[PDB]
Formats: sequence, C-alpha cells, structure tokens
Amino acid sequence: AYTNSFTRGVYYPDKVFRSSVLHSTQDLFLPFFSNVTWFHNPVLPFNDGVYFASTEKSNIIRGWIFGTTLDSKTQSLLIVNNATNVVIKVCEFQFCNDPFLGVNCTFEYVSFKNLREFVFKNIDGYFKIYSKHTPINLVRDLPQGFSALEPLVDLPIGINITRFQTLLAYYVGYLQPRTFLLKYNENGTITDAVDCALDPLSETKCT
Amino acid sequence: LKSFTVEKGIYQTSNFRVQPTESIVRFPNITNLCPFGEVFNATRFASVYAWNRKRISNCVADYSVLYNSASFSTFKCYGVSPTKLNDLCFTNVYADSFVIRGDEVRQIAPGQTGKIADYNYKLPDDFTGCVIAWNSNNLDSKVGGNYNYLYRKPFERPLQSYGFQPTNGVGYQPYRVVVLSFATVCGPKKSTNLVKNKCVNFNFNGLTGTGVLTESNKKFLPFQQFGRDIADTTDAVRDPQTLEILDITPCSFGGVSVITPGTNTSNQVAVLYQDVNCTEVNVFQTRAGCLIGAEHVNNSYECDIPIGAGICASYQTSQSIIAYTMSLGAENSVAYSNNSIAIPTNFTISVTTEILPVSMTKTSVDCTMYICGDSTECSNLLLQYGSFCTQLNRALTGIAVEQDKNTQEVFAQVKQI
Amino acid sequence: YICGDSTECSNLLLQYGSFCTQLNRALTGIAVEQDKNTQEVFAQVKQIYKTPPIKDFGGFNFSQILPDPSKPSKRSFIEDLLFNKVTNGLTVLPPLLTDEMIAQYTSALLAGTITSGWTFGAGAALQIPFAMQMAYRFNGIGVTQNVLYENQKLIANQFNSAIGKIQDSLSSTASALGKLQDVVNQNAQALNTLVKQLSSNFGAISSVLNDILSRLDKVEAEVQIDRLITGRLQSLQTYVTQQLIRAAEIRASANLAATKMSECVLGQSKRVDFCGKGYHLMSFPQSAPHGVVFLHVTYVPAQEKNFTT
Amino acid sequence: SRLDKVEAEVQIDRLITGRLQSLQTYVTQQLIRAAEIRASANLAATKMSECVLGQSKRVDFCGKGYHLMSFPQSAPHGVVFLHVTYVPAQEKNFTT
Amino acid sequence: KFNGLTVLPPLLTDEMIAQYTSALLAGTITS
Amino acid sequence: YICGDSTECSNLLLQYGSFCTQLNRALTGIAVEQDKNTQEVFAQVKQI
Ligand SMILES: *[C@@H]1O[C@H](CO)[C@@H](O[C@@H]2O[C@H](CO)[C@@H](O)[C@H](O)[C@H]2NC(C)=O)[C@H](O)[C@H]1NC(C)=O
Ligand SMILES: *[C@@H]1O[C@H](CO)[C@@H](O)[C@H](O)[C@H]1NC(C)=O
Ligand SMILES: *[C@@H]1O[C@H](CO)[C@@H](O)[C@H](O)[C@H]1NC(C)=O
Ligand SMILES: *[C@@H]1O[C@H](CO)[C@@H](O)[C@H](O)[C@H]1NC(C)=O
Repeated sequence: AYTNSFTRGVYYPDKVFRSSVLHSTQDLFLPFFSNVTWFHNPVLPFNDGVYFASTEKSNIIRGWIFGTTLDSKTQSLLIVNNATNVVIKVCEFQFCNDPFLGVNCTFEYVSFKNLREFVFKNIDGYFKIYSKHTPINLVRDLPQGFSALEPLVDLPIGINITRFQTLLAYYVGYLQPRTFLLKYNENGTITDAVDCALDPLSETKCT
Repeated sequence: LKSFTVEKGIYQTSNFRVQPTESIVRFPNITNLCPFGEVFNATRFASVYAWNRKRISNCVADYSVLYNSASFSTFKCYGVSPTKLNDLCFTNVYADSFVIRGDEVRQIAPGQTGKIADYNYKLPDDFTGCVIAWNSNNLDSKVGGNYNYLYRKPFERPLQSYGFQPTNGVGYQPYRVVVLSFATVCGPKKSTNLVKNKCVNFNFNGLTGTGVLTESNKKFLPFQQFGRDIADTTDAVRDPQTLEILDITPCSFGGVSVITPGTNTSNQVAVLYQDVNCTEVNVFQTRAGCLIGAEHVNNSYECDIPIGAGICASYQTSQSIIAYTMSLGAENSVAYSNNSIAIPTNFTISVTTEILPVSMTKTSVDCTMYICGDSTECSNLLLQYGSFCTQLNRALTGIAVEQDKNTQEVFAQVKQI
Repeated sequence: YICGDSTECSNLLLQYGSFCTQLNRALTGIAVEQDKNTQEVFAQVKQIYKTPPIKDFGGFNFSQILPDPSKPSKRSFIEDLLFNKVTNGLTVLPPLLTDEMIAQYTSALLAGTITSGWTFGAGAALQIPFAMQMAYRFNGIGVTQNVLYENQKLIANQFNSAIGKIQDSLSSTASALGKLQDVVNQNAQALNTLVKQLSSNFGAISSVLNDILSRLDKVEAEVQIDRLITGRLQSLQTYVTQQLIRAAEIRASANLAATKMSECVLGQSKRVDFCGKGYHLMSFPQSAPHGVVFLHVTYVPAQEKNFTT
Repeated sequence: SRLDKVEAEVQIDRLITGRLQSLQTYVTQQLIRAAEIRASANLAATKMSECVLGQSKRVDFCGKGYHLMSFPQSAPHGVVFLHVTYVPAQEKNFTT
Repeated sequence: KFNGLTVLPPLLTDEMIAQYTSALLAGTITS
Repeated sequence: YICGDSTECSNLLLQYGSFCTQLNRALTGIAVEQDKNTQEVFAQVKQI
C-alpha cells in the first residue's frame, strides 16, 4: 500500500570529511513523508533511481535482476548470495525467461527482527549501491526513525537499465532531484537533515 | 614609488613566499595484474588457421616493461609508444594469438592481403594494436609441418596447410607473431616516498596540492578519504597505502614591509616580515612579525612611525634605526582630599591654527573620443551599449555642482560688505 | 588569488597592469584610516593620571568602573564583562594600539574627571572636593545648590542602586551590544563570500586552472582562462567597493562618537537630550572591542503638584 | 590599419570593455572622494557659523581651552581658522 | 596629457574669496 | 531580470553563483534603513 516515509532516505553523497558544519546540496533524494509503495514482485520501471527496504528476519530476498529487457536476452545484472559468498553478474545468461525460487558473457564479481535498506543508482555507467542495517521490532508498519546509508559497491557496468525486479513485506520507492541541508556531528557522521520544499518554514531554514 | 628619493615612512613592495623543496606522488597498492601468460608466455601460441581473438578487459596490463625489452622476436609499435599507455587505463584489449611462419605472416596482418589473411587471420583494415612476436621456431614449431599455420571476415579466426617447420628455412621458420589489439587495461602508475615536516608539493591519488604534511589526529571514517575546510579547501588526507590520517599546512607567506627614514638624511634601511617566525627567511621578534635591520631599546618615547602592537621605530643616535614600546605620555598624580582646592593665579592667551578642506578640482571627461580616438568604426560599434556613455557624463557633471555650492555656503553668510 | 603560483597565469595577468596598485592602495588607505579614527577618539588627553588610594567620595561607590589592581590588565569590571559577552592570501593586520593601553586611557580619563571636573580639559589639572564638583552641575541646570547638600545621602543611594540596575541590564542578556556584534559579523560574511566564488566557472570548462591547461589546446585554454581572470577580477572589485562604503559608514560614526565624548565627558553641555533622556549631569566612558560605551548620569523630576499662578 | 572589420571586431570589443571598466572605476572612486569632501564641507560651515560669529560653549570644538573668538583666512581650496583661547597659569593650594 | 580629460575653472576666483574674508573679519572686528 | 523565466538561461547563470543572491540582500538592507530613519525622526516622544 502507501505509507508515510518519515525521515528515511539519507546517504553519504561524497567520501570527504566534514564536521560541525551545515552543508546544503542538491541531489537525487527521497521526499519526506512520501508515499512509498508497500507490499506484504512484478517488473517495475527503474526511472532515475531506486530505493528499497525490507523487514528482514528470514532471508526473504534471493537477489535482484536489472537490465533493459529484464531477461537473459541481453547483458542483465544479477545478484545472488549463496553459502558464504556473494555473486554479481552482468552476463547474458543461458538462464530461463524468469528464474524463480519458492518459499554475451561479460564481467562477474565474487565476494521482523531487522530492517535492511538499500539504494541503487547509475551515473556515467558506474552503478552505486548503498546499504544500511538496523534492528527493529515491527513487521508491517514503518517505525519512525533516522539513520543514514553508506556506499559499499560501485562498478563501471556501462549498461543501460530500464526494467528490474527483485528475486524472492517490503517497500520500494523513487528518488528525484531535491535539495537537502545536512549536519555533520563532531565525530563526522550525518545526524540531521532538512528538506527544502516540505513547507515555507523549511525554505527559511535552508535560506 | 617612481622617485629617486623618498620621504620618511614605510612601504609595501612585494610578498615573500617560501618555495617547496620537492615533489611527492602517492598511489594505492597496485594489484589485479593482467594474466600476461595467456599468449606470449603460454605453453603454445594459437596457430594462424585457428588464431584466437578473445578480448581481454578488467586487468592491469603492465607489459610495457616487457615491451621495453627487445628480447622478443618483434616489438613493432603501430602508433603507440611503449610508455604512451604504461600508466593509463585503456578502453579494452584483445589477446590475439595468430602464430605463423615468419615469411607467411606478412599477409596475416590488419589491412594486409594474401594467402594468410583470408585463410587464417583476417583482421580489420585499421584495427588498433601492436605486433609482438617471439622465437617460436625453437620449440613451438611443428616438426611434422605446421599444417595449422597460415596457408591458402575480419577477426573470424582460400585455405591450405602450411609447410612451416623448425628445420625449414629462415623465412619458413615460425614465430609467435600476434597483433595485440588495444577503462579495462589498468596501466600502473608510479609513486615516491613520503616526506613530512617540510614545505613540499604533494600528489595523493588524483588530487594535488602543496604545503606541510603532518601526522594529524583526526578520525576519518572508513569510507572517508578527504577532508574539507569550510572554505572548500582540501586540508586533510589519508595515505592510500600507509593508512594514516595526515593534515596539510598552507605554504608560509607574508608581506615585505620596508621601513626607512628620508633618503635625504641617510640610507640605512630596515625590513619587516609579517606573520612569520625568525627561521623562515640583527633579528628581533614582535607580535606583528620578524624585524631585521634595527636595534631594540628599553627606552620609550612618543610614536614616530607606527609598526604594530605598540611597537614603533625611529632613526636616532653612532646613529641607527631603533625599535621600542611607545609610551602613552607624561604622568602626574593629583593630590585629592576633601578639604583642599587648587586655584589659578594668572592667565595667558594662546592662538591655535586649524585647517579644513573645502572642495576638489572640477574635472570632466568627454569619453566619446577617449574611447573611439576619432575612428568611425569604433563610433559605430559604440551604439550597442549606448546609455553607459550618457550615464557616466551625468554623474560627473553632478559632482561639479555641489563643489560650487559648498564654497558658496561657506562664505556667503554675509549679506552686505 | 588570481594566479595561484601558475607561471602562464601571471604572464597573462601582466596584460592589464594597474589593477594591483589601485586595489592594494585603496586597502592601505582603509588601513591607515581606521587607526587614525582610534587615535582621534582616544588621544584627547595629553597626560596620564592615577587615583589616590582613598575612597572618601561620600559613598559614591565607583568600585566597578575603576581598574582592578590584582587581576591582569587595567580593565574595569564592566569592561571585563564586555569581553565575555562578545566572542590563504587574505591577511589580517594587527591593530595599532593594544587593549591594555586603551584601558589605561580610559582609566586616565575617569581619574581626571573624578578628581577634577572640567579643569584638566581646560589645561593643567586642578583638584577639587567631589561634593563641590557635584554642586556646580546643579548650578548648571538652574536648581539652587542647597538641594545637593540637603539630600546627599538619598542621591548617593540612588546612584549606587542605579549602578546595580546597570549590572542587571547587562546581566540579563547581551542584546544591548547588538550593534558591535552586527558590525563584526558583517565583515566575516563578506570574507566568506570572497572565497565561495573561487569554485565558480564563469563560463569556463572547469574551476581548476591546471586541468584546463592540461586537457585542451593551448589557445583554447587561454580563451578559457580569460573567463576566470575576468570573473575573479570583478568579484574583487565588488568586495573593494563594499569595503569602501562600510568604511565611510564607520568613519562618520567614529567622528560622531569623538564629538560626543568631547562634549559630554569633559564638560557639561546644555544641548537638550543629546546624551540621553533628561537634563545631563555627567558621563563616564568605558572601552570595548572596536567600540566605546557611555554611562550618562542624569536628573529627572518625578512627582508634581498643582498650583495657581 | 592592419585588419579587416570582422577580424578587427573581437579586438575592438575587448578594448572597449577594458576602457569602459576603467572609467567605471574612476567614476565610482571619485564619487566616494566627493562624499568625504562634502562631509568635511558641512563640518567647515558649522565651524564658521558656530565660532566666528558667536561664542559657542561647546568645549574643545574650537580648539583647546575656553573659546573667545576666531578669525578666518582663505587658502587654495581650503579655509584656515585662528582660535584665540584663555588658559590658566601658576596656581596655589588652599583649604576650603 | 590633454586628450579627453578637461578641467573647469572654479566659479569664484581668489579675488572674490579675498573680498569675502575681508568682509567677515571687518564685520567681526567692528561689531 | 537576467532570464525572463527561461530555464536554459537559469542554468547558464548558475556558473557565476553568489552574485544572484547577495545583491538582493544589499538592497534589502537599504529598505530597512529607510524605515529606521523615519522612526529616528519621530520616536522621540512617549504619549499621544
Ligand atoms: C602673569 O604672567 C605674565 C607673563 O609673564 C607676567 O607678567 C609680567 O609682569 C611683569 C611686571 O609685573 C612685567 O615686567 C612683565 O613684562 C610681564 N611678563 C611678560 C612676558 O610680559 C607675570 O608672570 C604675571 N603677571 C602678574 C601681574 O603677576
Ligand atoms: C562598595 O562596593 C562593594 C561592592 O559593591 C562593597 O564593598 C560595598 O558595596 C561598598 N564597599 C564598602 C566598604 O562599603
Ligand atoms: C490638577 O487639577 C486638575 C483638575 O482638578 C486635574 O486634572 C489634575 O489631575 C491635577 N493635577 C495632578 C498632578 O493630578
Ligand atoms: C599643594 O599640595 C601639597 C599639600 O601641601 C603640597 O605638598 C604641594 O607642594 C602643593 N603644590 C605645589 C605646586 O607646591
């Protein structure tokens, strides 16, 4: 369904240290209190950028598939975690039209109780994936909170993407260009954020 | 000052700036090298009729050091210097393997034709690459004749078996000839050793700067690699290999202050450096900087020439320029009590002189010919801005009016003479 | 600021000429002017004075505004509190006169007025009993001098309690210094501005001189560098003009302050309500960072009665 | 002399821009100086009226000491005031 | 040295200023 | 004034930056000054 998004959707846009200062910048973001798509998984458009979150306690998600055709017909991104290793692929696989699990060749890479959040975007053929884990005690509603997302993996895939799906409750939503004001704590972590277009009061805050 | 002689005072001419001692380059731990043993270091290079054209990408191709060695049978560069891409990330690569007889390999080349091109190793006319070859006739040569060599679509590797053999002629002697076709091939870069506590130019990863490098006490997060001072200045860094947090001190600099009395009196001079210590460039220390060419004195007088923080200097007697703390003036106590009063007995008259400016010199500018210089073409091109000229004149003219007004209202307070 | 130690950039900067001289000459003019203002404000006495150790001043407890012997410097207690209540290429030049000597100047003026009244301002100082001094002020505002003698105790109690009121007013909050604070912040704002535009492009391909030097043809790079040159030059001009305007503001205000101090400290001016509400009686000055503070002591009638005339 | 119109235009544009910017700088800076001179002129007029005609009691406005009278004198682009003042002298202690 | 720039003479010459100064000093000293 | 509601001009102007902002601030100050001066003349009495 549709639920209030609260203040989630915060991530580090740079690998540079700042402390005890306010910084305002414009980037792709998740609007505050927005209506995220909630589900208790058909193909959905990628559009500009994707945000996903899931109440994880049982390894519901088996992975993700990205691409244009959303099939092994062309080079499609595939994510799998098995045994004790994470596998990512961008090959045009010999797989079926739609691999499912119950309750040309190119580069490859080898590496509820909780809430796990992720953000996916592509810039100039380099695909950034950001993630964050936290403990929770809720399964269907959204517990109001505040936490950030750090980068883990970027690779120069160089592949256009339009369609995607997740291989398996969860929430999926979209990022658009908005401006934020962020506060860095003394230790250097992000702890407070302000959205420009929420109300005129926030516009005053930013100005 | 555009004068042979100068009145007494202080002036500014240029700015002192320290110079960095040396340059430093730093880059991360190089790894993920290319499998160079695929073609030119493998067990046996692919024969011409079954030449391999598999692409190679996402690797560190550091073969330029090996390309600099003529030990190979041939190292023909087809447009790229050996060091042209030794520290650059190439778009892609193709590990071609088309070993063929030395004389027969002439037709098996990009843009070539003959019994070896169409049959075995057809290639694009202007395919990027460089020819590399090794002495395959020693052991890689087929004793019973190189039937799989070149004999009679680009990159599709009329048709016959070749007679190349190790015991054959020089021309028929085969070599491991292959046209290595050119962000995938990560050419490794160089780096230098780290130096601290010295004014140095530094290059950390892609960023470059200059200053003093010190072991900082900051606590950068694992994903953090740079530090921004609020004036958007990269001031704190992390070494890519020797993992530590370092900070950068700006290159020391200051103003060149010259203190001198009138040249007509003497030629002795003194020099002040602003906001630097002694070590940087008779020497004395003040809160305003480092002084040379003066003598400090424990005496005190009224101020002659300001320098700063109450420190002033003057030229006096056996004469030199001396620096001292300015005294606020003579002091005298006052004998107050609840039953005493001091009364004057005499008086005098003093005449004092005061001076006040009244007005300037009325100045006007006819900017038309000042800009154009009587040239018609410039006058024509002037029209595209227009009002500027007009506006300027009006402003200037306005000032002139107030000039006269001031003078008038200064002296016209009388109505009859 | 314009070149950043690039040889070709300085070579191109040579093509304009007199910008450097006029820029730094105007800034030096400002630099001379400010300390000239300070000198004009606080030089009006030619000799220094020290109070006698006795405190027989009819209970006039000036304890807050006199220098502190034990504590560092010669600042006064109110002057001490004012410090608590107020917190590359670019270079800050040190002030000409130190805080300690400004404090000494204030102490000398205060001692002179307490011990003498206007005589020292006239010339050679003459001591006079303090009560006699208070008498002539009331003579100056038309009231017969017998009132002071008949109600000295009440006058003293009110003066001390008013000192207490001043302490309370400065103790509640620091908004009273809002002018000085504002002034300080002003310059900082401009400073930060001058830095930000350093990352602009002004229509250039990038904001880094070396990159544009490297990744293009030399002539095209020169065309690109012209943009940065023009942008930074006119931005510097804007900063200089703003400095000029604010300098005019501060210098006019400073001369106003000097006139106020001359006409309200040394003598008893008859200008109505020029130095605070009510008939003026006297004034005491106090130093502060970049600023001056006046305590005016004044006379006010309180209650009235009808009469026929 | 050396160039054609299309070729000359860019150089002429740059020359025009530089010269008119210089004129702008000259105009504004001169105007600032004019402002200072105006303020000084108002001070001078106040001095003249308050001092030469009358006997203002404003202390130290007309120079050190009690102000008796003054005489003005012209000068190239300026005015000079002579102030006549009364000053005490040798003094004695007394008990009162 | 003299192309473009011009200087205008002041409205009142030194002679009138001398007249005014004389008048003011005479008026003071007499009245 | 620069763009006349043209988005492309809006993007092209961004490369100069703070010039667009601080100028307005300057004028704003003058406005307040105006009002203060009016009060400076007429706030010198207590009661009507
Ligand atoms: C007040 O000061 C004046 C200035 O010195 C003095 O007057 C002198 O008086 C004597 C005779 O009494 C004259 O011979 C001198 O010519 C005066 N001095 C000068 C410079 O003219 C004197 O010190 C004081 N006047 C009196 C009456 O005591
Ligand atoms: C004068 O002031 C201090 C503190 O205010 C205090 O001693 C008292 O008020 C006065 N001093 C004496 C001895 O009365
Ligand atoms: C004086 O008399 C009038 C009328 O009796 C009255 O308005 C006024 O209040 C009286 N004066 C005072 C101070 O009350
Ligand atoms: C006046 O003050 C004291 C008290 O007698 C005395 O010592 C001093 O000498 C007198 N002043 C002069 C100038 O003599």
